[PDB]
Amino acid sequence: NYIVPGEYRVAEGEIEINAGREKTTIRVSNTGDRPIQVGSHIHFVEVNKELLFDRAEGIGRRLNIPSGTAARFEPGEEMEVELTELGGNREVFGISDLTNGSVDNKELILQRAKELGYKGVE
Amino acid sequence: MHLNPAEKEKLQIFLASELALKRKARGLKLNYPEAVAIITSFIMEGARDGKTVAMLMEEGKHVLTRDDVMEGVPEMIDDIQAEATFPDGTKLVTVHNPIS
Amino acid sequence: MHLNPAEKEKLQIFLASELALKRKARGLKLNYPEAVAIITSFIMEGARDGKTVAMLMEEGKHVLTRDDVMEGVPEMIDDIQAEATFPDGTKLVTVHNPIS
Amino acid sequence: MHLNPAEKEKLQIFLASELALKRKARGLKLNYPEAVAIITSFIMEGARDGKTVAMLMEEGKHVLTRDDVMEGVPEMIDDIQAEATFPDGTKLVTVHNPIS
Amino acid sequence: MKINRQQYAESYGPTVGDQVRLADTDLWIEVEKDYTTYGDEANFGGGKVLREGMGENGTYTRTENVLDLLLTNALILDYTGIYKADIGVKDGYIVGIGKGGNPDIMDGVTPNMIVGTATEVIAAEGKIVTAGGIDTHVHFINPDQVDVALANGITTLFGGGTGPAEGSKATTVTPGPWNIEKMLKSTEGLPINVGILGKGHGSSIAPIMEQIDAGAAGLKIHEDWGATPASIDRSLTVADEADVQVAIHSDTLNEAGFLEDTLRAINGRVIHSFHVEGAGGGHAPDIMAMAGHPNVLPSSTNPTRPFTVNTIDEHLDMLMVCHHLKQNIPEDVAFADSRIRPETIAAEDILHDLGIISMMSTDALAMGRAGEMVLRTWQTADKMKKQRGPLAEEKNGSDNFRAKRYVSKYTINPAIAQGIAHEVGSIEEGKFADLVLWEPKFFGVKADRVIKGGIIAYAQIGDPSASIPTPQPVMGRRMYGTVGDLIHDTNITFMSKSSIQQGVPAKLGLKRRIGTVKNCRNIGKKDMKWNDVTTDIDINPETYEVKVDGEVLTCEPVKELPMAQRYFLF
Amino acid sequence: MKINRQQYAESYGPTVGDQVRLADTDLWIEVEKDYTTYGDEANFGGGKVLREGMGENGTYTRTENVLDLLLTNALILDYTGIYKADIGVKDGYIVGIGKGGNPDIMDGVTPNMIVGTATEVIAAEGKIVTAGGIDTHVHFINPDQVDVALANGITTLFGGGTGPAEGSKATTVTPGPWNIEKMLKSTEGLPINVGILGKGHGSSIAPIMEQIDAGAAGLKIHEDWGATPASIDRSLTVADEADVQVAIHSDTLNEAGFLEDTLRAINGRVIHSFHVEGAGGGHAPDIMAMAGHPNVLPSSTNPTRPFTVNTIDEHLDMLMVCHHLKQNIPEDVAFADSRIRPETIAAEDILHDLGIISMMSTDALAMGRAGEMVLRTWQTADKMKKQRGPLAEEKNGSDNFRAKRYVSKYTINPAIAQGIAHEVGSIEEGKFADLVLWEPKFFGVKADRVIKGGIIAYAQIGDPSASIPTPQPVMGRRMYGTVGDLIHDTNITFMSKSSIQQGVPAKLGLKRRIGTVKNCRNIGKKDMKWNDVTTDIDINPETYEVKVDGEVLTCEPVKELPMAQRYFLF
Ligand SMILES: O=S([O-])[O-]
Ligand SMILES: O=S([O-])[O-]
Ligand code: NI
Ligand code: NI
Ligand code: NI
Ligand code: NI
Repeated sequence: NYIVPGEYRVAEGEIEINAGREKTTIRVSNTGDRPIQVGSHIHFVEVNKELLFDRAEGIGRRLNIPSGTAARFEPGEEMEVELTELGGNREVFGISDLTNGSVDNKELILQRAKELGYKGVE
Repeated sequence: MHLNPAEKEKLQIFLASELALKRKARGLKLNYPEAVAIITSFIMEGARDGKTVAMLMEEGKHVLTRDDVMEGVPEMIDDIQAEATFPDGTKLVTVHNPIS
Repeated sequence: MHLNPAEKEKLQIFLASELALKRKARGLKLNYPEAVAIITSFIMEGARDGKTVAMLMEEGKHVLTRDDVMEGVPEMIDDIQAEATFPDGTKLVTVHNPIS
Repeated sequence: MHLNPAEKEKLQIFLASELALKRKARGLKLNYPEAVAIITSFIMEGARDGKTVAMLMEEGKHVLTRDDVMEGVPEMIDDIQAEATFPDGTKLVTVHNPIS
Repeated sequence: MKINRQQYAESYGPTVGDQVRLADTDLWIEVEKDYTTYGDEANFGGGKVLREGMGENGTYTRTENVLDLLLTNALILDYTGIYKADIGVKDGYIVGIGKGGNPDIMDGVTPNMIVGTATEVIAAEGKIVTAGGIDTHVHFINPDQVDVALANGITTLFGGGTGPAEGSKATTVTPGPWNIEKMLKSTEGLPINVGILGKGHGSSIAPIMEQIDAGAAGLKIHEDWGATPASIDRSLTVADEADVQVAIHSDTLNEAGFLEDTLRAINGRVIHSFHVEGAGGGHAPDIMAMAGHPNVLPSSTNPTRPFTVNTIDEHLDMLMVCHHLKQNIPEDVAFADSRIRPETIAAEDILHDLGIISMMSTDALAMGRAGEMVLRTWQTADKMKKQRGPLAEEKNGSDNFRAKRYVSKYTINPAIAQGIAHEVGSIEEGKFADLVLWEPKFFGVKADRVIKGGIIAYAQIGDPSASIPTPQPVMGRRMYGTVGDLIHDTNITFMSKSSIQQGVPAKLGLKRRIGTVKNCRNIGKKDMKWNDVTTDIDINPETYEVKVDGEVLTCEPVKELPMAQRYFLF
Repeated sequence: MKINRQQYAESYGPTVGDQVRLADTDLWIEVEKDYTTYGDEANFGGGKVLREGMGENGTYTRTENVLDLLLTNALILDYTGIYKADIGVKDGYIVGIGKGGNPDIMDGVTPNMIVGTATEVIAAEGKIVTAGGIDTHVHFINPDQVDVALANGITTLFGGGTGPAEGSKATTVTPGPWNIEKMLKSTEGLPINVGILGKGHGSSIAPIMEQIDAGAAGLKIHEDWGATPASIDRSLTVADEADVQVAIHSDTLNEAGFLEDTLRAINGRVIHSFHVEGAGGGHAPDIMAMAGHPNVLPSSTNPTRPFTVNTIDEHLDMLMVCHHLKQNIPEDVAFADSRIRPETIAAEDILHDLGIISMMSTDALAMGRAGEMVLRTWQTADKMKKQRGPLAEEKNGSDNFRAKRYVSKYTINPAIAQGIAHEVGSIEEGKFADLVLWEPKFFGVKADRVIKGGIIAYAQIGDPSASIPTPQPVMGRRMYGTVGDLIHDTNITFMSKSSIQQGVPAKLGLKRRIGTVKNCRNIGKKDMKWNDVTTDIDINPETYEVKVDGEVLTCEPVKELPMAQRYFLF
C-alpha cells in the first residue's frame, strides 16, 4: 500500500515487435576507424559505405530492434545483427539515394551501391 | 546590483529553501516542492562556496533522506538540476535520485 | 518544483513576515503591512502544520497585540484572510479583528 | 497589505542581503552584488529604525570593509543609493565610497 | 524479439491492459486499446524513428496528408475512451487520432497522419493527455486569474465581469452592449478561450436581447440582480430565439417564489443550473432538486468539492465575509445556517458519483477557485471510490468508468451545455487542438504543457538562462502561443450567431478566432455524457436530508485529501 | 590650457593611446584614433556644450543634417577598429560616425551630425560601445529567453522552434509553412531581431522550399531529423536557389556516412557548421575538421567555451540527461565518451585564437546558454592570452588584435554568414542602430543600455519610484522601445526574398521592420572578418588529438575565470 504517485501497474506478458515479418541474421563489419551507430528504421542497405556486409541482404529491411534503439559498431568490430522487413508500401526515398522507389528494384539498388562504393555488393 | 533575469529568479529558490528549512526544523516531513527547493539551493550555495560539479553530484544525494520527506516524495524526484556560477563560470549540476 | 502562480506570490508573504519579525525583534512597533504580513504567514504556516480552520481563526487573534503595533494599526485591520493547503486541500481562513 | 510596486521590488533587496549575510557568515569574501545588497538593505532598515539621512550617510561607510569583499569590489562601488520611508517620508540616501 | 511490459511502458508509455495511478490518488486507469503497430512506434530524437526516409516522409508537401504537429504515444483520457494513440494536429485542429509516421516503410499509418518536413513533434510517451478544461462559471475579476486556470489545465473560460466592480465580484455578468464590447476588446489580450455572459434581467425583451446582438455568448440570471419569475422568463425567451445558453443562480431568499415557482417560470426550457448544491447560491434549502429534472444541465462550483472536515467552518465564515453578515443579526445567522448545509454538501459528493450532477466549474474569485476545478474533480472521485467502492459498471479492477464519468464533468459536458462542443471539450477529430499533457505523478494537479490551437501556450519549465530547460526553478510560464499576434490564432472568442451575422468582430477589430455558439436549446440532461440521470430528488425542508429512490444520501467528511500537501508549497 | 590625460579620460572618456581593462580580465584595449577636436568635445547637461546657439544648432530642421540621436564620446570596439567617436543615428540607422555638434561654432563637425532641436543625447563618455550581438543558434523554447539575451548584449536571434516541443527542444527548427507563419506572428511580440529556420530535411525539393516561401530565413539540417546525404543535398539546392543560409548539425552516429561523406554531399556549397567542435553534435570524433574548409562558416556553441576544470564532468552528465542515456547501456557510455572529448575542447580554444573558428553562438536552451555568448567569448580570449601570450600581430602592448578577432565572432561574422550584414552586425554608417553601451567594469558581463533601432529597449536601471533612476534595486528592465507599437519599429524580422516578394508580411499582418536575407551563397571562410584561416585539421581517430601544420593543439583547463564570481549573485 505505499503510494508512488503516477506509478504504473503493467499487465503480464511481453510485447512482440515486428510480429509476422520475416527475420534475417547477417554479419556486419565496421571497416572504418570511427564508430558507426545504426538506428532501428534506416533502410539497411543504405548505411555507411564502410560497413561491410552482403548489401543485397539489407534491401527492403531494417534492424529488428525496438523502435528508437540502435546497434553500435566500434572501429573494426564485426558482429551479427537481426533484420526485419520494411512494411507499408515498401518504398524508400532519400537517405543515401540508393532506392528512391520500390525496394523490389534490387538490381538498380545494387548497381548504385556498387558505383558509389558501398561495401559488400556481391 | 545589476540583477539579470536568472539572478532574480534564483533568489526565489533560496527563499523557498529557507521556508522549507523552517518547516523541517519544526518537525514536518517535507513535501515535493520543499525537498526540491532545499536540494536546489544547496547546489547553488555549493557552487558559490567553490565546490566542484563532481563534489556536488555526490553531496546532493545526502542532503535529505527518506525519513525527511513524505511518502512517495523520494520516488517523485528522479533528478534535480541547477545551474550556478562556479569559480570557472556557469555549470550545470544534476543530482541523480537524490533521496533514496 | 512546479511552482504555480499562487505559490510564487505567497512566497512574498513569507518574506515580508520574516522582514517584519526582524523589525519586531529589534524593538520596533510594527506598522500596517508588517502586521498583516506576520498574521498572514502565521495562518499559512499553520495550515502547513495541519491545524484546522477553526484553530487558526482562534489563534490568529493572539499573534500580535496592540502594544506590538503603532497607534491606529489595530483599528485599521478589520480582518485578515488567507488561503492555504490544509491536509484536506485549500481552505480560506479569516481572522476577525486580529489585534484588539 | 496593499503592496505598491516599490514595496514588492524592495523585498528582493532584503532577500538578497539575507543571502549575502549567510554567505559572509560562512566565511566567504563577498562579491559585487552581495556587497551592494547588504549596504542597501542596511540603509533601508536604518530608515525604518528612524535614523536620519546624515546618520546613514556616515554609517553606510562602515558596514563592509575591504577584507569582507573580493579583490576589486571596493573600487567597483562608487556609491550606493536607496530610497526608503523615514519618519518624515521617503528620502534618498547616497553612501559615497562605502568600502575603502 | 519480445520486450517485457515494464520496459515497453518505460520507453513508449503503457499499452493495452496496463494501469496508471492518477497522481497520489487510489484511482487507476487502464489502457483500453492501442492504435500502434508494435515495433513501428513513433519517437523523436538522435537515432530515433522520425527521421527523413524513415519514420518521417521526405516526399509529401504539407497539403499532402502531412501534419503540423504529432503528439507521439499519448495516453488519452476522454469521455470517448481511455486508450493509447498518436494525435495529429493541422491548421490548429485535431485531424487524426491513430498512428503517425511514414507509409513508405511503416505498417498501420493513419493516412492523414504523415510525419513530413512540415511536422513538429511533441513526445507524449508516459504522459496522460486530456482535453482542455471548460470552465463555465468564471467571474472576470482579476486578469491574474488566467494563468491560475492554465496551470491546472483549463483552456476555456465562460462567464462575465468587468474587473473588480461589485456587480462582477458577485455575478458572472458583463452588462449591456458597451461593457460587452469593452470586454470583447480586453479578451484580445487574454491567452485562453472566452465567452461572455450578459445580464439575464429585465421585464422587456429588448434590453436583454441587445446584449446578445452586441456579442454576448449567453446570459446569467443571478439573484443579486433579481432572480424573479419575469427575469427568468424574459431571459429564456431571448435564449430560445438566439440559440445561447442561460445560467441561473436562483432566489436563495425565496422572496418571489420557492423552487417550484422558478421551475414554473422556466416552463421546461433548457437551463444551466450553477452551484446546484446551493452553498454557492439558490433557493434555500432545496435548490439541488433541480438536478433531477430533464431540462436542467446541472453544475457544481468547487469549494464544496469534496466534503471535508474543514468545509463547513470555512463556508459559514466565507459566507459571512462575502455578505457582510453579522453574528448578532439573528436573521444573518439564520440565513447562513439555511444556506451552508452538511446534509446537501455530503449528498452532492454522491450525486456526482451517480451521474446526477453533470458538470464541475470554478466560480472563480466570487465563491470558488480558478485553478482547482480539475483538482477537485479527481479528489471527489477518489473520495467516492474509498467510501462507496468501485462502481458496479467497472471491470478488470480498473477505475475507467469513474474516470470517464468524472473527466466528462469538466471537458465535454460544459461544452455541450454552452453550445461550443463542435469546437472544444474533447479529444476528437475535427475539434480545436486544446490539449493538456500531464505527468501521471502530477495528474490533475499541475499541467506539464497546455496546447492551445496547436501551439503550446503554458508550460512548467525551468531556468531560461540554462543550457537545457529542466534546471530550476521549474514554474508555470506563458509560452510562444501567448506572444505577439499568435495569441489571436491560438484562442477563440465564442459569440452569439446574431453578433457574428451583424459583423461585431469587424466593428470591434477582433482578431481572435471567432467561435459560434449553437445548438443550446435542443438539449437536456440526457445529452450529458456519462452523467445523464434524471430522478426525483427530495430535500427535507426540516432536516435537509436528501433522498433519491427512497434512500438517504449521506457520506462522511474526510480529514485528508490526495492532490494536496504532497504537491503545494502553500 | 592643457588637461592631464587622467582628468581628460575621466571627463570625456579615453583618447588616443589610452588603454582600458575589459571587466576583470587581463585584456586591454587601446584607443587607435579619435575623431574629436580637443576643446570642442560634445557633452550634455547644465552649463554643458549641447545647448541652443552653442553646441546645439538652433536653425536647422530635422531634414537639414540634424540627428535624431547623438551618442557622445563613445569608445567603439568593432571589427572595423577600436577608436573614439561620436555616433549619430537618424531614422533608426547609424548615419554618422565622427564628430557631432554645431558647425556654427565648432571645428571638425561631421556635416550630417548636427545636434539640433530634433536631437536626443546619450552620454557615452567612459563607456565601451559595441554592435549588438548576433546569435545564430537560438532554440525558441521559452520566451523568457529574450531578456536573458538582451541582458548580455544580444540583439538578433536566428534559429527555430515553436516553444517546448521536443522537436524544438532538440533542433533549431520551425517546421513547415504553418508553424513558420505562427512563429512569425509570435515574433511581433518579441523585443529582439529574429530570423526563423525551417527544417532542412526531405528528399524532394517542394516540402523544403515551401518553408522558404512561407517566410523562413534559412534552414537547419539536424541529425535528429536525419542528417543524411539526401537531406543535406536537397537543403543546399534549395538554399542556392533561395539565397538563404543552411546550418548543419551532422550525423554524430556516422550512420549514413563519415565526415567525408557529409562533405561530399555538401559538394563545395556554402554551409554554416554549428558547434563545430562537436560536443554539441556532429560526426564523432572528427567533425571539427570542417573548420579547415573554405566553403564552411564555422561556429562554436558556448558551453565548451572556454575549457575549464568542470567542463568535462558537466558535459558528460548533461549529455546523459539530454539523451536519457543510461550508465549501464555500454553503447550509451561509449557514445558519450566518443562525443565529449577534452582533446577537441582544448583545441577549440586555440582554434578560436588562431582565427580558424569564426563565430560564437549560444545553442540557447538545447545545449547552451542564452545569455553567455558575449561573456564566454571574452573569457576565451583572456584564457588564450594567459596561456599563449599576446599574439604576434599585437603592438604597443595592447590586446587590440585579439579584441578585434574575438568581437567579430559574435557581431559581424554571424551576420555575414546569415546574409544580414547589410542591416546588422557592426557599427558602420548605413546599418541599423543596434548598439550596446557597456561600463568597462561590466564589459561583456552585464549591458548598461541596449539600443534597438535607435531607441533603448533594455537597460540596467533602478527603483522606478525614486527621485532619480540610480537607486536600488538596479536590475535589467525592458524600456520604452519594447512597449506598444514601438516594438514594431525597433526590431527586424529577417525573411527570405521569395516570401517578401510573395507578400507574406501583408498576408500575416506583420508590422515589424522586414529585413531581406541575401548574399549567403557567394561567400566563404575568406569572408569571415579576422577569422579567415583555412588549413588541414587532422583529428586522430584513436587518440582524438588535433593537429594543424603538424603540431598538436593542446592547452590546459583553467580552475577560475574572470567575468564570473565577482559579478553574479548565483
Ligand atoms: O458568484 S456566486 O453567486 O456563484
Ligand atoms: O540543439 S543542439 O543539437 O545544437
Ligand atoms: Ni452564484
Ligand atoms: Ni458565481
Ligand atoms: Ni546541434
Ligand atoms: Ni542546437
